[PDB]
Amino acid sequence: SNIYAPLYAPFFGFAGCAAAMVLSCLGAAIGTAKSGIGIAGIGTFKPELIMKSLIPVVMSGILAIYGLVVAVLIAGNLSPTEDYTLFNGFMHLSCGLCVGFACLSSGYAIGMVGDVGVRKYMHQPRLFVGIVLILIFSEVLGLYGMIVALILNTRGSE
Amino acid sequence: SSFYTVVGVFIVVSAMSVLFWIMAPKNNQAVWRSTVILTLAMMFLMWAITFLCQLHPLVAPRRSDLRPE
Amino acid sequence: FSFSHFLYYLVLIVVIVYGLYKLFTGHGSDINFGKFLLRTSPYMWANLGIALCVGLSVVGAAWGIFITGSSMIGAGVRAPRITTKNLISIIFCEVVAIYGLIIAIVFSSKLTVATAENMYSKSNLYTGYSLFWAGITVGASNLICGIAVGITGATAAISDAADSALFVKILVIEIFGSILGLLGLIVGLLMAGKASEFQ
Amino acid sequence: DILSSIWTEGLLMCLIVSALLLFILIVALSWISNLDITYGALEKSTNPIK
Amino acid sequence: TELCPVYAPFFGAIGCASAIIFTSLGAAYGTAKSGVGICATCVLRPDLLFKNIVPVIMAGIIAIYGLVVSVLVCYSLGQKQALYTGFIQLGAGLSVGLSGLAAGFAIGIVGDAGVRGSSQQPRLFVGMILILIFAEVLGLYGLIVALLLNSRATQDVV
Amino acid sequence: TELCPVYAPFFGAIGCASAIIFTSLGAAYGTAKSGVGICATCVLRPDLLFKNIVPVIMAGIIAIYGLVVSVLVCYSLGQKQALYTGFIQLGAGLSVGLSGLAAGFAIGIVGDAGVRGSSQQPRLFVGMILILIFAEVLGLYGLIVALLLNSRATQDVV
Amino acid sequence: MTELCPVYAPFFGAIGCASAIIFTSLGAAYGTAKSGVGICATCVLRPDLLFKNIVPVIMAGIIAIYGLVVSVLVCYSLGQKQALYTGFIQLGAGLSVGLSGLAAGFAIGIVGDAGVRGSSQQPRLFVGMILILIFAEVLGLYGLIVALLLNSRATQDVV
Amino acid sequence: MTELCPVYAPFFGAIGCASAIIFTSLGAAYGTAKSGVGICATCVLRPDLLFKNIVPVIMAGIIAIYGLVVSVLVCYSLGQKQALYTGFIQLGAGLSVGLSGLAAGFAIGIVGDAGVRGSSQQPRLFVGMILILIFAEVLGLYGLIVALLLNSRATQDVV
Amino acid sequence: MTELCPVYAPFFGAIGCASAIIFTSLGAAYGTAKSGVGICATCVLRPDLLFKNIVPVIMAGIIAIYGLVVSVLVCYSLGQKQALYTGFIQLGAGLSVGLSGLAAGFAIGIVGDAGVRGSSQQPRLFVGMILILIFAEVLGLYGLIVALLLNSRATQDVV
Amino acid sequence: VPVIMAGIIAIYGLVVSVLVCYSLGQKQALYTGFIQLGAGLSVGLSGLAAGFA
Amino acid sequence: TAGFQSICDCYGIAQYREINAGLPTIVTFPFMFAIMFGDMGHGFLMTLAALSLVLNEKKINKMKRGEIFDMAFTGRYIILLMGVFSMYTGFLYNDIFSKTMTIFKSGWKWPDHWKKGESITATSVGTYPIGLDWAWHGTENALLFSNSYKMKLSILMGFIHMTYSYFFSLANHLYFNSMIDIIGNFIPGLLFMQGIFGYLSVCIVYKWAVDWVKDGKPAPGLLNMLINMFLSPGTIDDELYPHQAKVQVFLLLMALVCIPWLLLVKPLHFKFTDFGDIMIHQVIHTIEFCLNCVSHTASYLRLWALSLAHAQLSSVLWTMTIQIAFGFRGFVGVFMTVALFAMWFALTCAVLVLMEGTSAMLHSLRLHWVESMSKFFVGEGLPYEPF
Repeated sequence: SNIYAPLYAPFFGFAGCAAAMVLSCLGAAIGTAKSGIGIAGIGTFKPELIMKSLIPVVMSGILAIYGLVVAVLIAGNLSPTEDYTLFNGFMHLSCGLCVGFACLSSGYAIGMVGDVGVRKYMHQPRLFVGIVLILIFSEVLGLYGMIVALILNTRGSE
Repeated sequence: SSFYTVVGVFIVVSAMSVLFWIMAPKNNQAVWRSTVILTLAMMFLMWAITFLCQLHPLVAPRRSDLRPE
Repeated sequence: FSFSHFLYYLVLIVVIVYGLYKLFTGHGSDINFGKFLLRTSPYMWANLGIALCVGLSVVGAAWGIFITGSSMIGAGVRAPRITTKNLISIIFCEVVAIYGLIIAIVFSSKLTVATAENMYSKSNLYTGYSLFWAGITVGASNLICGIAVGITGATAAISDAADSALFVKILVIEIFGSILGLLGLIVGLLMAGKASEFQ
Repeated sequence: DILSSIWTEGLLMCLIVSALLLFILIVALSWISNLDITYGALEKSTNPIK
Repeated sequence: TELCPVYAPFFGAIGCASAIIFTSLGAAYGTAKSGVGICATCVLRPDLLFKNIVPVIMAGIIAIYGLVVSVLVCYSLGQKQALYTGFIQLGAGLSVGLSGLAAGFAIGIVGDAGVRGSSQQPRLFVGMILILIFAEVLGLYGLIVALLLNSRATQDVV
Repeated sequence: TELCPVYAPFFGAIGCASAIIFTSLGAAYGTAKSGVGICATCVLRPDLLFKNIVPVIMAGIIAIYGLVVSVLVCYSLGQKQALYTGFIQLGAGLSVGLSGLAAGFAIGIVGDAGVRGSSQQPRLFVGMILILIFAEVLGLYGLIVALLLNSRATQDVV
Repeated sequence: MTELCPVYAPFFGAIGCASAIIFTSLGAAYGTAKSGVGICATCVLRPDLLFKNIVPVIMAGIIAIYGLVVSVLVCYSLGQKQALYTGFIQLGAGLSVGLSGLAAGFAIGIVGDAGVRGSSQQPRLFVGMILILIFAEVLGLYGLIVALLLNSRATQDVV
Repeated sequence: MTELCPVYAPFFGAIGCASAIIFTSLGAAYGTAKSGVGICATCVLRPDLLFKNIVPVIMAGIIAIYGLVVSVLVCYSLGQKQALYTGFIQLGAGLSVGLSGLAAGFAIGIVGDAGVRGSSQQPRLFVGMILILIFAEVLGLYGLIVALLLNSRATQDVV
Repeated sequence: MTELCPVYAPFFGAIGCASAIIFTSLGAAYGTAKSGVGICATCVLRPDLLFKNIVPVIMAGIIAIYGLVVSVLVCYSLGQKQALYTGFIQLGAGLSVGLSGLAAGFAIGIVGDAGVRGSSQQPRLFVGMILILIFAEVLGLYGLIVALLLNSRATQDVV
Repeated sequence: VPVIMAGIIAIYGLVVSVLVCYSLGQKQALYTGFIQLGAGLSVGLSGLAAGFA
Repeated sequence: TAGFQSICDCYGIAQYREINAGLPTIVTFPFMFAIMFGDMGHGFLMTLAALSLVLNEKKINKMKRGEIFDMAFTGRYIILLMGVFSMYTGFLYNDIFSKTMTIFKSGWKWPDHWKKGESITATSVGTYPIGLDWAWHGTENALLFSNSYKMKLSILMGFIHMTYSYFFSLANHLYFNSMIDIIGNFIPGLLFMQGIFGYLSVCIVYKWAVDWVKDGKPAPGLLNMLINMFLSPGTIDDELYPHQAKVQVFLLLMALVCIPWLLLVKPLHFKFTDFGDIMIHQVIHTIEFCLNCVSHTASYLRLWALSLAHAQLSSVLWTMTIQIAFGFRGFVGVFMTVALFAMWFALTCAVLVLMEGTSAMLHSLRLHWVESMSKFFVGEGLPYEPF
């Protein structure tokens, strides 16, 4: 029938959802697990500094929200009754890869800086404002991935 | 048939439970009053869940081998 | 010598030389990935999705269980009262596999038998694609979630053996680490929401 | 209109399943091969100082 | 017939073998990794020998699950079967194989640690048993999925 | 003839080879890993030699499992056989071969630990025999699955 | 389709639009992490040099902006009925900025760690490590210029 | 040529005839090089036990004869126009003897060096070394039985 | 002309324009990083040698300008209707300068670092380093000359 | 002596390569080529392991 | 009560004048075991292994036990109640040694005649009074009917158990005079889980009570409407009851106003009488009370799973060991059934009663430590231990 909409085109659109959720979950888990090691490592020496030091665990939870937003927007453009050309499937694969690898890199950075920042926080109380600034600079990577995915998502659905 | 079978058995068991609250012995009073009443409840609920789902079934057996005797 | 790297480089050499041969001969459309996706049976994709969902969820649960369990037994020689306190670290790793059970229960209701004609239609190919990637998504998310919660549970067991006022504050990180598997469950149930059965 | 005469869509499914099962077997045997014994608990040493 | 081709028994015959290859390969890791810690413990305190052989028994139940699925799947393959039955047999074998392979590894590592740490601190027998029961239901979950999936093997297929 | 193609006895000869290859490759690991520990602990206690020879004998029973399966497969090959018979023969080879390989790893590691442990504590030897029986049935399960497959190879084959 | 505009053409621009943001994020993440480990380990004894030593993190966040600019300029050139020529130009323009930004991120991370750890012991080293981090950042700018000069030709004089 | 015996059918019989002597030679080489270093380390202090320690090398030499037997039995059944059935059978027989002899050679070397190093400090370990070397010699004998049974069929009503 | 100018042709050209800026940015990164670690270890004790030891970082940044020259000159010869010969010449002109600049940047990184670290305790060694950095610099010139000499033949007698 | 005995291993392959070379031809069969490939592999991969030992 | 109290005290020592956890555990702990161990035959062996320790208590409590036989002796009334409830449950599951009983008349009737090998079906001539009907025995779809029953049984029993454990929180808060804990924690927590997971149980019980063939309406999927209650609100695939569309939106909207009504009324009553010790603790209590509703109600599917696997292993052990000897008329077959019965009895007493009765006992223990006592048991206390 339609030469621009072949029947294998949903495969790439679902691969977009898979990439967007799995790699964002991986980035959030690397940011959460590597940061919590330092948070509990400082707990034997100074236990009173733990409730302030849960910033990177909350910084890395927003990454799964980025991947979740992009996945639930891609999975609402998929239907077995609608047309769904290959251009739309290539766009959804590109959306998924952008969000996933941006959130994976940002989660690695939040994990490294949160570990070494919380462990070197029991010695210097003044080091906390410099941790939060580097953690803000490490979280905008996933936001860039989400912006590119939202533009490609509204660009291929037409 | 009769979904009201479950409700009738429920009335009988809930009458035998309130009758045992004022008949339990005085010595180990809370052990008699909680073991005996709460085992009638679970013994009732398992019978009621098993008697339902066979009241109006959606699926029949097949039994393809079945000697014609 | 890195023999597996030698296998990787041999595979890459053969792939590049083969594709370059097909270009220069004039038959570059013979490597047709789109025709592979229409001639392959949808039951293959659906059953690989179900099997890899439950297998990967169970693998992540088991990985997290031995990571937290080894440290919890080691930290209980000197403090044996951490054992029943830190049991919920293992409970969070083991509900990862119950999500895989739930997904395999939902998706196996759609494995009906299709007809010889009306087999490779749009709806059946869609159902195969959706079940395959939904199974992979929830299984991979549950593997990652199980390993992360296992690491945090081992660290919480060490911290509970140190000072008992610390386990309330390290339990917060296991709550953050466990929402990842539930988000994987939600996206798996949403990717296969509009997919029909195999009529 | 067929896929191939030798790389048909039935040989390729058998090879995909064989490759997956070989991958799982190789990873499992790599876990099996890194298995040690802790020989220090199974013997004893004199040490006449102690 | 294109609905029941001739390579359709392959996905049964390699799904029946995968149920017993992968679960015995996990039972071997569990048995060896636990029995080494048993033989190291009982040089000093040998009165704990027949009490510490619980993780060897518990790792031997996973091979029984693989044996049960291999017996059930072998009873349903023939020459003229369809691809539907063939891929259901593959899915059952792969499910119980991946579930028995990781439960065996976890039983091995946790049982090794528990047998070594029950010599000192005799209260850590109950903790070992409570962790090992939660690593045994994972192969149970694969058994349950394999049975739930085998329930629809040959019922309306032609 | 679309059910007995020309390449059909490839999988049968591969399975007939694979049985004896992987069971001998597991038996050799069990024999070697046990015999290095036997020859190391009997330079001081030479009167435990015919008592410690048990794990080498249990490693040598696995090769008899592989031999039985490969002989029974070899007496069913033929030029004009079906693909179904070939797939059943390959599955019956791989099951007994890789399960015997797993049991051979287990017997080798537990024999090498337990023979060295039984020279310090005399009460550990019945514990080693108890663990080595649980490793020996991992090959017997694969033997059962292979024979149960092999009984279905030619029953309704046309 | 058309013989010059096949159906699989916007695949290539889909790999070019993604790789401009995949590989600059890896470079920015390596640069930020490798610098911030050195920033935290130095400011234990010198907490007043905390806001002066965060310029390697600022140098490494411009790389992600380079990739973001390229990915939003490629995206308003993608279409359903475009040519293979346009997809080839978009693939090359993505890969140039991506791998050049990855290289600039590695250089910024390594030299920022080595220069932040050394500048607490010598206050006249800080301008010398600014001067190297300009040479480590113009590599990504060269990739940006090549990507923009390619992107200015993906639609000119096509048919 | 024809459908049932094509022209690539003697390829499998030549791989099967080659691989029977090759992997058994690898097994004999490991069992001779591994157990023979333990001989040259033992017989510096105890020279008169030299010929009692050659027995692992004689055990390794028999494995190379099994592959010789199978390779000369397969070679006198090659032909230009043999069936694929015969090529498959000859390949399986060669692989069976080869990989069984490889496993038996690994076991004979690893037991033999430790047995020679152990049975000189203790002159009662010689019988145990002979016994464990008998249990690893029969593995190549099982491979030989399987390949002789495979090569036994190989021409029964093959047409 | 589908025979001489097929549709997949500028693909090769599009990875001659990318590759020249990619690999020349890797070596220019390494020569910036590896020697930049040396200077920051050197100018802690002697900060007066900071603008003297900055020479091996400037000589590593000329390589990226070589890559930028080749990438600009290849980019203004891409086209939809060009031959295979043009794309082949552009792929060769990219790879020559790219991999030559990669090797030259490795050489500038390794010998620049050691000369910086040795030029503190021996001031006469700075002149001997620059004679070695010139021989590492002229590898990128040889790649650049072969790349510019190929590019003059890309559309010479092409029909 | 063991340097003399390792040089004898190479003369085996020299003999086999001289004898295979005088059976080449432009229009030989696949049977001859498969047999020559098998003979070459049989002497080479055995002389390899013999030389290691 | 001593062994049951020793089981509940391994988890924690209760607060002073708190509701004891060991009093409901006398019945619920051996009865959640029974559902996972539903065999009339194995429960008989477990009662007989329990009465050989109860009928001689005096001989055993004056001798040394040794750490396994000690736990066997001090938990003998637990094993007695577990065996008796296994008899009752296996009577309702209708299997004794993986064989049925045939002690009433069935509610299914086969056709009048057929050819040997025809896929006939039954005709539903009534209902069966107690337990599963014995006409589901072979039937080639026994696991298709038999585990829709066993999956819904687990959800109903888990819901009733958790909603009975949760009223103990109200009974504690009404003893310690804590009327802010009723209005701040109990009422939103009650309207959360009864408005989501109690609605599911009403939908399970109501679907059993409607004849979906006599009426001419398609039977909806309860799991499908459960998913579409949250992930696609408003729409209905198949209408279950006549005003279903308004009730889904009302119950979704009620369960979302309980998220600001929890985590916010409890801290502000502290402030207007925030502090951080109350606000953050209440945020953790809210996002841990939620997300344990779904996890705790899904954790009760092990009741279905362990029961299915127990029945499947007990059915495979019958058809692989003692069924073989039924086709051996002769002189060799008298010896054959002796050895095969000995192997059958040894494996059904060792593998199938002991080390699956130990597995099914430690999953009923988890449902009491985790899914039951995370709703009323406050935790830390001080044990008595006098001088």
